[PDB]
Amino acid sequence: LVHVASVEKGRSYEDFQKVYNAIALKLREDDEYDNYIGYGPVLVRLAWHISGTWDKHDNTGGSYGGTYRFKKEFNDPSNAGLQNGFKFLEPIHKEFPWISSGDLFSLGGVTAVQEMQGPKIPWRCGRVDTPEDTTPDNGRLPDADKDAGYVRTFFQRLNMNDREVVALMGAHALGKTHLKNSGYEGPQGAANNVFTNEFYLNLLNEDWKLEKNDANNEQWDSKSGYMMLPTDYSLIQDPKYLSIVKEYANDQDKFFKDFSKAFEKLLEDGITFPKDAPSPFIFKTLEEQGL
Ligand code: HEM
Repeated sequence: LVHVASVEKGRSYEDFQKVYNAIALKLREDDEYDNYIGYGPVLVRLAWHISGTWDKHDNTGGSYGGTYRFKKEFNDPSNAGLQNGFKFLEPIHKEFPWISSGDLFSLGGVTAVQEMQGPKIPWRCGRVDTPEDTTPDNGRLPDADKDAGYVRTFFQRLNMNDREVVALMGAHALGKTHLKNSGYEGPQGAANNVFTNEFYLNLLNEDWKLEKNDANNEQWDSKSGYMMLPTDYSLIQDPKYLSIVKEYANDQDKFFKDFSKAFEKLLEDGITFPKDAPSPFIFKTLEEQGL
């Protein structure tokens, strides 16, 4: 399988910046969502879920085809709750119907991060919508009641090493779990929607307690009212993971750089970029545009 990146016919940077601006502006305006968390987190999660279905073995899945748009994918239990981000993007797509889905879902995650004050993530256009049959089967996304071994092994399928895994996980500082979606609940609330290295600090700083929740699942709850998934917690049980966690807890800049690189990578997995392809774009935030 070869997925070659094909620039939307006749569009340039400026055309892309506009879609970005539209998402951003809508993010600003719809701030009531999930009790004032906003849609940032869910968009980030959505961009990670359309991309984490990738299989470096056979090159199937990944962000390329925008297959989330189909029933199979769309109704994937691990995707429970992502429909809200989809609905959020829907009108934007309507406004800019020439953008591919894969491009849209992915751009939302980028805009979200940048608008939530995270680092700039270079982004590449060119994803192409594939047919319904290219939709990966369910079961490709990671479970949360596991440990480091599982995690390590899991991410390998996506070509991510240890530093990449830890950098990517710091996105867990955003939003929250919802009992109805995944069977986990918390923070005890409420929540975060600024991008920072907070995830690491919490993990190292709190006094976590293992407890079962209303869905009959275990989770690590802290006195401060926070929570961590077992898989989250696992980054401190593993010696290799732990030193990286510590590193990020100490240097937000380090964390931002690595996150940036890993995120782009995650979103570009499985795609082939012709030589003639335009470089990746770095979009300006609203604020940088004075909007
Ligand atoms: C071991 C790997 C992972 C597991 C098992 C995990 C699983 C989870 C779970 C169970 C949810 C909460 C869903 C809900 O109830 O709405 C969550 C939330 C979230 N995921 Fe992850 N995830 C992992 C990795 C990722 C990564 C790498 C990213 C992106 C960089 C990420 C981004 C987020 C965001 C931002 C939220 C909060 C969403 C919201 O507030 O609705 N997660 N993840």
